[PDB]
Amino acid sequence: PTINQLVRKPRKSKVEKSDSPALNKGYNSFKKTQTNVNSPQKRGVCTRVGTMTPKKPNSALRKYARVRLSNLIEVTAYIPGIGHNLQEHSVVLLRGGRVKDLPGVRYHIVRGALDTAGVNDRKQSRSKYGTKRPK
Amino acid sequence: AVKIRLKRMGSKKSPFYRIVVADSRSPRDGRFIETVGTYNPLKDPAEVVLKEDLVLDWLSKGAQPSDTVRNILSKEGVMKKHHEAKN
Amino acid sequence: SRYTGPSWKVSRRLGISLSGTGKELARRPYKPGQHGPNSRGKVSEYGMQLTEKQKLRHMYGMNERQFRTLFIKASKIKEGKHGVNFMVLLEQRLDNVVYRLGLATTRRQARQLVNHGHITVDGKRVDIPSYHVEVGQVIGVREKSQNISTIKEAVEATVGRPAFVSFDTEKLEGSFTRLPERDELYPEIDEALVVEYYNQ
Amino acid sequence: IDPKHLELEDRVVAINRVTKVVKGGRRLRFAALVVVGDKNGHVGFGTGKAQEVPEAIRKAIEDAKKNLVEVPMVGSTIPHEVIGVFGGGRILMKPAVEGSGVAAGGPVRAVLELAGVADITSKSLGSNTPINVVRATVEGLKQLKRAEEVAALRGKSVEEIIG
Amino acid sequence: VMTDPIADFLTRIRNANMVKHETLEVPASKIKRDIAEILKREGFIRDVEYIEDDKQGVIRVFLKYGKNEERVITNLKRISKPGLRAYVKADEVPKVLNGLGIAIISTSEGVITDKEARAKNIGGEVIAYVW
Amino acid sequence: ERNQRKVYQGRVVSDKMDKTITVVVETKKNHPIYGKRMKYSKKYKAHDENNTAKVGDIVKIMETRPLSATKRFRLLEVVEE
RNA sequence: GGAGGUAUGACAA
RNA sequence: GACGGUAUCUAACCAGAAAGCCACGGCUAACUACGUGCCAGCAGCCGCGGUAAUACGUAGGUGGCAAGCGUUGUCCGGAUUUAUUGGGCGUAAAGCGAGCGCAGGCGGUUUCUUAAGUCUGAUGUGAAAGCCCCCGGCUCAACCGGGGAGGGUCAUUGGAAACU
RNA sequence: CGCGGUGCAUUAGCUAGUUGGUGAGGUAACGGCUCACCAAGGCCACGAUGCAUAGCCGACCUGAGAGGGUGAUCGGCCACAC
Ligand SMILES: [K+]
Ligand SMILES: [K+]
Ligand SMILES: [Mg+2]
Ligand SMILES: [Mg+2]
Ligand SMILES: [Mg+2]
Ligand SMILES: [Mg+2]
Ligand SMILES: [Mg+2]
Ligand SMILES: [Mg+2]
Repeated sequence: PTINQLVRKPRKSKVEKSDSPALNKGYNSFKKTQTNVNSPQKRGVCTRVGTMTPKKPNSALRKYARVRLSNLIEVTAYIPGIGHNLQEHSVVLLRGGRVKDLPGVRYHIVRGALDTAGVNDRKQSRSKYGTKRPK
Repeated sequence: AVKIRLKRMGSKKSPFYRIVVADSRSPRDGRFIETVGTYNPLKDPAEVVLKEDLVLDWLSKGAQPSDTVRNILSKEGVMKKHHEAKN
Repeated sequence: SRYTGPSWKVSRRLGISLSGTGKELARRPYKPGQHGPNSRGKVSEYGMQLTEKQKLRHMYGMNERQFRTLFIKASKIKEGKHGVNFMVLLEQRLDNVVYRLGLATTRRQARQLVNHGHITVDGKRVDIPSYHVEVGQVIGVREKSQNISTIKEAVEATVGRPAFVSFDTEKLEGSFTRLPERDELYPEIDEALVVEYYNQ
Repeated sequence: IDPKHLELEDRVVAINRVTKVVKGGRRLRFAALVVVGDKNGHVGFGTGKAQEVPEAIRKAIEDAKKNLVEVPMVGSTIPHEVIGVFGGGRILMKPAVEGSGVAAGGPVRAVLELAGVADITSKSLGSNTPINVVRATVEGLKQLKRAEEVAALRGKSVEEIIG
Repeated sequence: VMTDPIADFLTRIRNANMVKHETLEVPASKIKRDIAEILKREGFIRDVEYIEDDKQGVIRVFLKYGKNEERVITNLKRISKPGLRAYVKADEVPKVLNGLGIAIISTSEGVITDKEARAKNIGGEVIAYVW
Repeated sequence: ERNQRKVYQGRVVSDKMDKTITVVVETKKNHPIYGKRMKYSKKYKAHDENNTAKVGDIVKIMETRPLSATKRFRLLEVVEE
């Protein structure tokens, strides 16, 4: 471009965006608007717990939960690990991160936080999946 | 009132002070016009640094120190010189 | 944090005698573990860099952040060579001073003497093994602690000391007499690899 | 231009396993790029191919010895900034200060360490193909100059030029 | 048209240099005369001569080669394009190739080199580098 | 001797107003990023004492107290009709 | 010698 | 003298009361055994798992950090991936289907003139704290303090005017 | 008062005490600050008006720099007190 062009219209950068828009918003019941807040984790209520079939190179029953967030955005997350204490209406805590198998799951569920029971008999990579030491 | 006082610096339980020219309306640490020395008693005696010319100029222009600063300026001989210059 | 673990294990991973003795490599000069003696495969340049860095911090029992900050403070210097100044600043640590003066058999022993407070600098107690030491100071065993038999054994079992030091046995005081030198340090290390490592 | 009477030592940039295809499947060969030098100014590179890693290495070394070039130096630094282009690989190299060491992560680091340039600031702008980045590197080091040469061309003296 | 005769002059030099021609002819102006004289007395050119014709003074150049083959000039480059003009201070004076080339500057004193400018502690408009 | 209040030189563009005019300065700042020497046609309102100045005429103006809401400047000269 | 025009094939590997 | 019989110093005693987190297919430093058998599960990207898994889970072992470690979320960089520094438009993304022309952008040679741009001397200010340099005190360090340096498409005045 | 610092033109027209003047009043003080009277001017593609967003700054994080992002703690100016 010519410098005249670059003054008549400047370089307008490639607009960016997040891999987790649901975490980057909030809600005040008074004015009832999306409040933009950069929150690492959130709370939600599992509105469904089920299984899904992953993409073609893989084959499995991937455990998901559809969840109703504090900010009233409904979100599909993954239940990592082996086993869960979850049901519909079960309070849950959510963190970010894709699950490359299904597309519609941009989020993960956290273990050891709330009604989510810690994983059972997991001794390695233990902070992850949230289960206390075997003494 | 325009005043010549001392403002607090340094960590807790290890204080230090800067003599300073401050209005009484400003905070303990805030607006100031000029610094004219500094102070700490953390030595076995007290220990002092001063700027005689500027502090005497503000005293002439109408300053009004606090009690401890008056003691310090007495030990450094500035109040006596101001008195003499008024005589 | 401090390392309470084995010495020989570290030394024989790295493939070098840190104590300058040999029995931390003698009879088993291969990395630990049941994949130790068998045919190690190729290794990478990142591996070599990391190994050089780990040699030094395992010598001096140091932490990564201390290491990094000391590297930065050496970088702030312009009057010499970068990694050589880094090694010198490592040498100016009481852990190593006590060792080079022959006042203790190991850097762990030396650190323990320093921290337990059996040592003085210019006649003042110091429980800080990371204490920097400028050329000209006077390290000295605590005049009450000169009676321990451990240090007397360690001092009368002293081989010929380095060139950059001065020391007396009756006084149990010594000091640096130089920057100190580079080549008088362990030439087994390639400081350029640390430089490339932390240039990243 | 002669590798004779020199202590050329080598270093392998990369081995790219590279395939030809036949009715009977795939004919897998190894292609290697090697850079060799004496750490005095004289450096070269070579391409080798073979069904074996060491054979391709040998061939590349023997081709690199036959394609040497000499880089100037100024206290383990190059004289002036330069941009080298060779078909997708742009590299700019700047004269750096002493003690700053090298600023590259291979293959350029290998090329310059073997040529003897201990202190330099470089950057790969374009592609990442080792072959063409190395070729742009040598092209830039060929663009480089010597003060004596330039002053003998211009007629002016060395001090009369640098000022 | 000729919206930049200085750069036309520089590029004509570059083209003749690439084909290894021996001489040039250009519709000249006083700034071209200054630049040609600077190159003459700095070593990038063998010789330069003038021609006075009614429309405009032509200036002819006689280029320089270390041999039949080797070139003294490698490449030139204008910086004040003029779409973005490059004015610089006595500290921001460029140093073409750490002193192995030359920058051509116009200042209150006149058309001079980076040498003279960075010595006198002046600056001005930069109009050409020469590798 | 006392200070000297700011003065500008400019050009007239409208004289349809009594005891006052509009004046244009035409500096040239360099665009902050891309550096190009741009135009910048700042303009002002000047108090004319006598409705002397004519359109498209060069002029000088010195600041002063607000003589109106827009006005901040005082005519000094008339230079080129 | 060369140029311009004149029916279906499971998924993954 | 609230802190406070706290800091601090002395002496007696016990190795005794005081180390875990993540990762180990490649990018990336770090490897085997057993179970499981496209299931369970892993996964930052490439991708692992279908009866011999260094990629799941456990055990052993090792590596990186260490009273912290790992993970998410946010900002920068790498990203020259909005290119002033510092990119491109024949085929990859892109030359409007083509022209007439207001405004603006740019503009042949040259004398004289100005001095808006430009260059430049001096003066002032750019608070302190902070970054940086030299010092010094806290058992060193963080930190704290002193002194200095720098910072403005900054302003007034005074010159040149080669170039616009 | 000069200058400067954010996005949209899928926002192109905006203003009427608004613009200026002669008086008078009014404020610590200048002046449409206010009233009458006279005139119809004034702002804008160098982005007015409108919409959204936001306290600004010293400074902080990053970066080769150019720049980007932020404006917590400390200090300064501003604004607010259901
Ligand atoms: K495993
Ligand atoms: K606000
Ligand atoms: Mg590996
Ligand atoms: Mg895992
Ligand atoms: Mg198995
Ligand atoms: Mg296309
Ligand atoms: Mg300051
Ligand atoms: Mg960058």
